[PDB]
Amino acid sequence: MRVGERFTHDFVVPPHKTVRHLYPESPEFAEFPEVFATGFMVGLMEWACVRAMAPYLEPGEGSLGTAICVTHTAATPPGLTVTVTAELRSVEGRRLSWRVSAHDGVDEIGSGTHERAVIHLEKFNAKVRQKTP
Amino acid sequence: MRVGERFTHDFVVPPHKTVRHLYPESPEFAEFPEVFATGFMVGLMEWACVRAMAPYLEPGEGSLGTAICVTHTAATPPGLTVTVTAELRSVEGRRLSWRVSAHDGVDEIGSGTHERAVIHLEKFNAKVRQKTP
Repeated sequence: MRVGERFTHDFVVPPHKTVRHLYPESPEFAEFPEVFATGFMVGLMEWACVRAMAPYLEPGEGSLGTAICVTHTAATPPGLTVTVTAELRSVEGRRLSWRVSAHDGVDEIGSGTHERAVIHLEKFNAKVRQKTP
Repeated sequence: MRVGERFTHDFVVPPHKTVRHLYPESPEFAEFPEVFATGFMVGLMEWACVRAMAPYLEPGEGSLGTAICVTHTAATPPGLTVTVTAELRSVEGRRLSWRVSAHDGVDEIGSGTHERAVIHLEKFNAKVRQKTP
């Protein structure tokens, strides 16, 4: 995988990606503005990086997000398209670091870096299984 | 409120907070390990700071997250209890910074900082509706 290689992702924001929907179990969130949730924007940014890396993975390799550091600087009601751009900034063998940005066609909405680590799935899923109650 | 003040809350991770559930619509996520999603960890930390903040707002006032900078270094299967601590780091006018921290009773799972901005709800909402299609 090459440093400086870019992927963009477009996603039209539906009603069910707002703050209320990340945690429908939260009375505290239930009267928030109907805007695209930070945790969902995080998910969309991760997803772009998962897609860009996919065809570089060996069978039975997967990957996990190990860090997210971004601003969220404008709000987006449902119906606008959020475009996420991922650019790969470094690879360490196992460890990739992406610069991610997103806009919603109207404003720049957020900026930063996401990081992930390539894993061996079977033996990752063994180790998680050993802390599963 | 006071700088240094900590608020804590716990959350038994249910089966529906894993990666595949953050974006049910994503075929690329659909077969990921069954572990707690970063975007749901982000949300749960925001929720800690919303709760802490809530006694100090006037009516019609809210907050929105404007930055998150966190690592996620251990994976959490459903069943475990995720304890999240938010400690107030600063207040500058309508802006607050939190130190946020999470462990699942077994591992420390993530930490870092989170910034929020206090907003006037009626005003924000009316501006938001104006970029709505």
